[PDB]
Amino acid sequence: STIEEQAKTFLDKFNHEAEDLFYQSSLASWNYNTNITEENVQNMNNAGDKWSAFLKEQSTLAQMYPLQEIQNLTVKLQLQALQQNGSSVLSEDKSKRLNTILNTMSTIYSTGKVCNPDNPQECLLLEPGLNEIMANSLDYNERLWAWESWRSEVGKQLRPLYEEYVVLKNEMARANHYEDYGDYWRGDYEVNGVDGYDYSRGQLIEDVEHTFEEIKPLYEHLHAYVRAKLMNAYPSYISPIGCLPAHLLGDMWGRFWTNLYSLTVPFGQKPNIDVTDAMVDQAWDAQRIFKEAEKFFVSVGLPNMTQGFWENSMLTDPGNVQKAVCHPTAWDLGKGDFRILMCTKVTMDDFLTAHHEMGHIQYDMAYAAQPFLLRNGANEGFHEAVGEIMSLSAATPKHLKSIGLLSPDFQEDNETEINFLLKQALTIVGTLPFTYMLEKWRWMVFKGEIPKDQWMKKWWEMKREIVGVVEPVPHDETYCDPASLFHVSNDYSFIRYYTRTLYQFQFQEALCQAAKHEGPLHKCDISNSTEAGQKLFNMLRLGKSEPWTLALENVVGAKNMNVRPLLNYFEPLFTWLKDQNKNSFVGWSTDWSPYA
Amino acid sequence: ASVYAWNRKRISNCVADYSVLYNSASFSTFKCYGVSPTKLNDLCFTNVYADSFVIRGDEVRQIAPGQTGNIADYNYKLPDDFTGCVIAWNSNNLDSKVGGNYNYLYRLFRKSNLKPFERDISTEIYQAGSTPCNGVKGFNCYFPLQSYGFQPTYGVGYQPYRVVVLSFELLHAPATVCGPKKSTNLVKNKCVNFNFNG
Ligand SMILES: *[C@@H]1O[C@H](CO)[C@@H](O)[C@H](O)[C@H]1NC(C)=O
Ligand SMILES: *[C@@H]1O[C@H](CO)[C@@H](O)[C@H](O)[C@H]1NC(C)=O
Ligand SMILES: *[C@@H]1O[C@H](CO)[C@@H](O)[C@H](O)[C@H]1NC(C)=O
Ligand SMILES: *[C@@H]1O[C@H](CO)[C@@H](O)[C@H](O)[C@H]1NC(C)=O
Ligand SMILES: *[C@@H]1O[C@H](CO)[C@@H](O)[C@H](O)[C@H]1NC(C)=O
Ligand SMILES: *[C@@H]1O[C@H](CO)[C@@H](O)[C@H](O)[C@H]1NC(C)=O
Repeated sequence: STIEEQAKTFLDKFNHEAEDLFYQSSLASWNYNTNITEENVQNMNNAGDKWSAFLKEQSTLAQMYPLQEIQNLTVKLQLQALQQNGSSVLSEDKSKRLNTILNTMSTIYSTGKVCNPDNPQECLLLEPGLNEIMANSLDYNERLWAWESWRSEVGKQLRPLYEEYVVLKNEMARANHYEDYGDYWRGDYEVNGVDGYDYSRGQLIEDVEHTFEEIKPLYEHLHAYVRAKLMNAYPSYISPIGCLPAHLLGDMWGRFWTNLYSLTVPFGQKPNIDVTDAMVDQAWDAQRIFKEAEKFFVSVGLPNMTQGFWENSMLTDPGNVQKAVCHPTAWDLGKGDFRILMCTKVTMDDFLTAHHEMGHIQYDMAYAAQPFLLRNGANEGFHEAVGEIMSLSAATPKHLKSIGLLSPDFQEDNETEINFLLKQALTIVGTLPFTYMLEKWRWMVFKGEIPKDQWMKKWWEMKREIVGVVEPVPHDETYCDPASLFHVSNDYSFIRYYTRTLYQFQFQEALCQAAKHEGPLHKCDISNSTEAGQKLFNMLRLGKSEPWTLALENVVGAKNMNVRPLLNYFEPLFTWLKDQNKNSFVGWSTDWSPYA
Repeated sequence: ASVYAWNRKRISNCVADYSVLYNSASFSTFKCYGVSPTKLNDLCFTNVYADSFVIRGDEVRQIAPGQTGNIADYNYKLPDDFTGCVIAWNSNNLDSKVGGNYNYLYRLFRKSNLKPFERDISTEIYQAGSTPCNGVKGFNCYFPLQSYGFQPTYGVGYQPYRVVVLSFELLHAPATVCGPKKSTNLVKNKCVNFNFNG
């Protein structure tokens, strides 16, 4: 009869057939990931083509129902999600060109091999070897060679491709009633139609700047401390008044600073909190790791894993004969089928990753009641954030002592908390300026603020201004330095890490306040608290049915993203860094003082 | 059978032993409405209707008086004044294949809700809009029966469950489906209470 009832029946038929097709596609992808064989690749390609064609046909058919005659919020949300053209609005030639460009960028990044001139008999790929070289070397010219050679080859190959990519994506986005591709990415956080909880695309950049302005003193102090320690490690390269050399940050691109913990340790004399040896001595299998994680999740009041999870997951490397992707990934295959694909080793990192992925599984299980097209997080930040809070809680010494992995007579003094907080800052705080600078640069590129001939001159200027990292040698416009990273080269949003990082500490403060924890925020464990689990599950059950602002009100009691929980988390470390930086100068100069 | 074309077997003129069914550990749901399982083995009824079908794990709750859902509204409807038992058990072993078993269907749409104990086996295209379907599944016109792709690796809420609903009615005809009668070791030459043949 009415348009709303027609849309509801169409959504019901769509959900029913979509869930089955998504299951078939997801199962084919799972069979490829756990078994890399050519027939599995063919099955994955066939299932993906069927899934894409089905999404194209339902997108074509969903648009015939006008949005303004529907009053139900959930139905309008599903219809808004389905009615996106995607690449279909663009011409077939340009769509094929864009797909070809994406595929060739994927092949160039995945199979990119670079080695030293005059010794070309064997070369190293980035993921097997260059990462280890960047993470472990202490040699200035070797790191400089690897960084410059990889950016030379990858940037010179990818620069015309990126120039075509920005134009095609901007054309598609403006054809879809967006300002640019950056507006298309920012549209994920857009809430329209809800009274009071509306959020605009333009508000996101202002909120990110407002939070980053408060992030900046802590990052400046951390940068000064890391600069002083790197000056101790490398005597002449680093200037007291200038920025850090780009190739000395411990990773290939500067994404994380977690590989500088050895060089920048506050108290080397004190022991670490490594629990690897304890699991090795007691013969803890990966199955025991996941059972302990399940015990942690039942302690807080969340549902335990299904029998199908234990039966169908691959929690150990299969063997030499069968090849599998080693990256830990949680799979929500559909129809109540939840699996984890991780090649689990006996390490602390794998244990925390197991907690993180089981948090992903719990989040997936929670919104199973929702309709198929709403079975996602409210935004891209929440999905990662709910795993990261488990990663925070599991890593605490109280959790390790409770489960027996740490000695009951371990002395928790201030020095171990300071060095642990510094490691957490290098992993978590350090990625925030890089993420903000990269996303702001990409937004300015899509918006047309920066012309193509001035991309790099602004970019390094941004990096000195924001990240406090100086280029080793000046780069001209023949380079394509941003596209050397996995996410940007393969058409992925990057603001999810920034939002995840802020939401992580906001959720952590909310659950710790719910659990009546009486100490420091970093010493908080959310085990044994039913009320904290209930407060979490209230947001978890919603999925994408409600706005992210309402979900944040449900958890933390605020209608906007907040920066205060992160600063509260690192407050002992902030005071310690302020004490240690009395002689040194906090802040950096954008001039070429260290090296150029 | 499928939930829409649910099989109905009329059971008459025999002895129904309900204790064998009740004491089995193979059944997940044995919810009786309108009568208790303990006194079923004694009572007698004129006819027994055994309706058999397959539904999902999460859809077992909808087979009850006064409930709502796709199965109750469009596939199998129970009366509010229902006397009988709903028995459900997991059948992932038999009704699921690795490729997907598409032999089980459900009616997804209909203009009006079903009456109690009604079967709809029509395969006419559902009309959700003003436009006539004309036998083609085009815009606003969808096919009523949809398959459940039962696979063994499904969750417990999506695995196939075989449901048998027993309906007990009393009519003015002589009741012939009576519960089994238990007989003791005969004792002779003593003053005893005898109940030979009622
Ligand atoms: C993996 O693929 C090979 C290819 O023939 C097959 O023989 C094997 O059974 C598969 N293993 C699993 C666990 O699927
Ligand atoms: C919106 O639709 C859902 C299912 O489509 C329904 O459960 C809900 O009650 C509806 N809300 C309103 C306000 O009509
Ligand atoms: C999708 O593209 C078609 C083709 O121009 C257009 O008519 C339609 O409005 C687009 N959808 C949306 C939601 O803008
Ligand atoms: C989950 O918990 C319930 C009740 O505590 C238990 O019966 C069930 O066996 C558990 N699941 C698994 C897979 O052990
Ligand atoms: C730790 O505490 C002791 C005694 O309270 C103090 O002497 C020491 O300086 C503190 N260290 C740090 C890093 O706060
Ligand atoms: C949480 O509960 C378990 C089970 O009673 C207990 O063993 C554990 O010690 C508790 N955690 C804490 C921190 O007391």
